[PDB]
Amino acid sequence: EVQLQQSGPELVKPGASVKMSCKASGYTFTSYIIHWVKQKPGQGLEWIGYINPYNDGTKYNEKFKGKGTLTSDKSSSTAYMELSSLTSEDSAVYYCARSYYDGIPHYFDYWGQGTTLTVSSAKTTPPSVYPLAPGCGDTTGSSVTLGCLVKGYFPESVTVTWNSGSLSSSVHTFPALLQSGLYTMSSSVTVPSSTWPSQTVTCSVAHPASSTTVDKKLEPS
Amino acid sequence: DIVMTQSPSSLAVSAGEKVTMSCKSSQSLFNSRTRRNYLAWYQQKPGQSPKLLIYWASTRESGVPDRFTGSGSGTDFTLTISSVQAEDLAVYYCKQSYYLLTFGAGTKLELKRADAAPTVSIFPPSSEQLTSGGASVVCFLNNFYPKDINVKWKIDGSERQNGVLNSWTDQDSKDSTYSMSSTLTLTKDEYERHNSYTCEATHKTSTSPIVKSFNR
Amino acid sequence: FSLPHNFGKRPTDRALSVILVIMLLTIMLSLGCTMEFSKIKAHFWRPKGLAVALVAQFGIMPLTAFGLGKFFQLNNVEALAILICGCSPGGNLSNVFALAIKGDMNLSIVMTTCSTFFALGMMPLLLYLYSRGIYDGSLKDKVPYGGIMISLILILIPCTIGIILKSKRPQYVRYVTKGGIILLLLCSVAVVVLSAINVGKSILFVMTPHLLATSSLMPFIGFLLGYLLSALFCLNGRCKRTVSMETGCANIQLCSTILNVTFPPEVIGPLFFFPLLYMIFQVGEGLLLVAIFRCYEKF
Repeated sequence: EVQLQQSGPELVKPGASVKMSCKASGYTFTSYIIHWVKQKPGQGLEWIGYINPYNDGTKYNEKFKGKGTLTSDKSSSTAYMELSSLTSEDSAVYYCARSYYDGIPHYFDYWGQGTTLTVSSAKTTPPSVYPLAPGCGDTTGSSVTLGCLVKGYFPESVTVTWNSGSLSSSVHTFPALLQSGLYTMSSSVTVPSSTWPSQTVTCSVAHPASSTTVDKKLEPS
Repeated sequence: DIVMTQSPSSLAVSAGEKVTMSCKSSQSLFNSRTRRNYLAWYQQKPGQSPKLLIYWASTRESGVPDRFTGSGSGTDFTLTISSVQAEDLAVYYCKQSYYLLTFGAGTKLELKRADAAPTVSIFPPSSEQLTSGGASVVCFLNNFYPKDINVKWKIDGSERQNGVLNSWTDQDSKDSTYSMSSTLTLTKDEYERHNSYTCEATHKTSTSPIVKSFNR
Repeated sequence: FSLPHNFGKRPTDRALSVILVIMLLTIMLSLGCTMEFSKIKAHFWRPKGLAVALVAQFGIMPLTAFGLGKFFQLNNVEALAILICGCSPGGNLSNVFALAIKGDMNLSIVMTTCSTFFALGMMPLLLYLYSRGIYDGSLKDKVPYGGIMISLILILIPCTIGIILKSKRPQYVRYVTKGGIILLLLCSVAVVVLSAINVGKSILFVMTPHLLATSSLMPFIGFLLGYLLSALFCLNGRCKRTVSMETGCANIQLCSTILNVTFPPEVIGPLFFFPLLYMIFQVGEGLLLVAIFRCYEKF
C-alpha cells in the first residue's frame, strides 16, 4: 500500500535556508496533491498549504504566505518545502499528507512519518549532572525519593538510568522544555528508607549525541 | 475565514461510558450542490502521525473499529464511541475543508481515577554547582491524578514566582496518575541572604494547601 | 473505467484533427462565398439586436449551467465542465445550421466572430465569478488564448477569401462550391471511421439521469430562450431563427482543452467523452429543428 517517506530530523542555525523532502512511491504522483501540516509541540496541528504536482499549482495559507515555498519533482515523485526565514520559535514537526483533488481537497487519507526541525544557536555542550540529597533536619519517612538533574545539554538524545536503583519500578522522567538556549530534564526514583543505606544507588546519564557517559552516586548531608 | 472550536478539550472515561466530541465550527460548512458535508475527524496518538477516522462527517475509513461513529449536519457535529478501550486515548481535531483547510484546537482523552494522593519532595541546590556560579532548588509532586494543581514559592514570607520552570509527566501506562516538577534557578550572592524558600501546593483533593518549608 | 488504449501515444487523432481543420476551412470558404460585405457593414451600423442577443447569451448560459449543476448534484469536475462548455462562444456548427435554414447568414457569422472576440476576455471574468466553491483556484491563466485566436483566424481568413472572390469573380463560385461539397462527403466518412478508432466506451461515461438531463436541457434551453428573447425585442423572422440557433449552440474544443490542462487524465477519465457526446446531441437536436422548420413553411 501507499506510504510517505520524510527526510528526517534536522537542526539548523537561525540563518534559515532549510529544505524538506517528502517522497511518495505507492501510486501515481500527479493524481493526488500534497499538503504540508505544521505542529508545534503541544499546540495542535496547523495547515500550511498544498501543491498539485500535475499543473504545479501551489496554494498557501495566509500566515505562511511569506515564508512557505512548495515545489514538486515528477521524476523523483517527491515534494520539496523551503522556508528561508527561521526563528527560535520555528522548531516543530512537519507532516506531508496526500489528498485527492477533483476540484476541492477532500481529506488527508495518508500521512508521512513527520520530520522534526529545530532552530537554535547549536554549540552543543557536554551535560553536567548534579545530584539531589535530603537531610536538612527532615525526618524523611518510610520511603525517600532521590534524583539527579542535568544541566546544559543541547541535543535531545539523552537517557538517564538507575542501574543500582529500582530500575523501571517507581521512576518518573520529566520531559525537558527549552529555556535560555540550553534546556534541562530530571529524573526521580523513590526507594525504601531502611534499605537505602545498605545498597548504594547511582544514576548514569548517557548522551549518545556526545562522547560522555558520566555517572555518579549522591551522598546524604 | 472559518475557525472551529472543540468544547470539552478534555475527557476521562474508564471502561464503557460513551464519549461525545463536538465542534460547532463557525458557518454552515455544508455543500448545497452535493450532500457531502465536508468535514474530517482525525486521531492523533502521542508520538505518532495523525490517522484519519471519519470523512464526510458520517462515513468511516475501511479498517477502523466500528465503535467510532460520527453524526452531524450544518454546523453541529458529534463523534461518539460505543465502548472506549486502552488504545482509544488520543487527540481529535475535526478538520474541515469546505473553504480552507483549518484544524480544530483538539480534544484530549484520558483515563479516570478514584482520587489523588500527591506527595511533595523538596531538594536544595548542591554545593558543587554553587561553586560553579549558580543555584537551583527543585520541588516535585508525585502521584496526583487531576491536572488542576498549582504551586507557589514563599521566600521570607514574600510571593516571588520569578524564574519558575514547570514540567509535566506524560501519564505513564502503569497508572493514570502522574507527576509534576518545578525548578527555581538563581545566581550566586543572593541564595544565602533569602533562605526560607518554602513551597506550597494547592490541589482540588485537599481544601487546605499543603506546604513544605526549608531552612538553611 | 480507465482511458481505453493509451492516449499518450496518440496514434491517429492527428488525422482526426487535420480532417476537422480542413473541413472547417472548406465550410468557412463556402460561407464567405455565400455572403456580402455591404450587409455586414449595415449590421455593424445597427448592432442593437446583435448586442442585446450577445449580452443575453453571455448572461443566461453560465447562469443556466450553474442552475443545472446545483439542481442535478453534479460533482466538482462535472460542474466545472458544464460551466465551461455552457458559456463557450458559437462554433462553426451554428454556421452549418444557418446554411441548413438559410436565414440572415452574415448576421450569424458576425455574431459568432464577435462572440469569440469578447469571450476571449469574458472567459476569466465568467469563470472567476461563477465558480465560487468549485476549483477554488483563480484559473485565469489556464483559459486557452492561442487556441481562441487560431480559431478566429481559421474562421475569418476563408470567409475573407470567399467574400473577396464572390464580390470580384462571381462566375466561379458555384463550381468550386460543388467541389467542396463532394470533398466534404469524403471527409465526412473519414470522421466517423476515425471516431471508431477513438470510440472507446462511451456507454461507461454516460450516467443516465444527470448527464442525459443536462445534455437534453442545455442546448434546448439555449434555443428556446434565445428564440423567446429575439421575439420579445421585435426581431425579424430570419433574425429570430439565426439568433436563437446561434445562442443555443456553443463550442466544445476550448472546453476539452481547459479540462485537460487543469486536471490529470485519471480524474477526468470519462469526462473526455463529454464534449463529443455534447456535440452528438446538439446536432441531434439541430437538424431536428430544421425538420420542423420546413414543415412550418410547408403549410
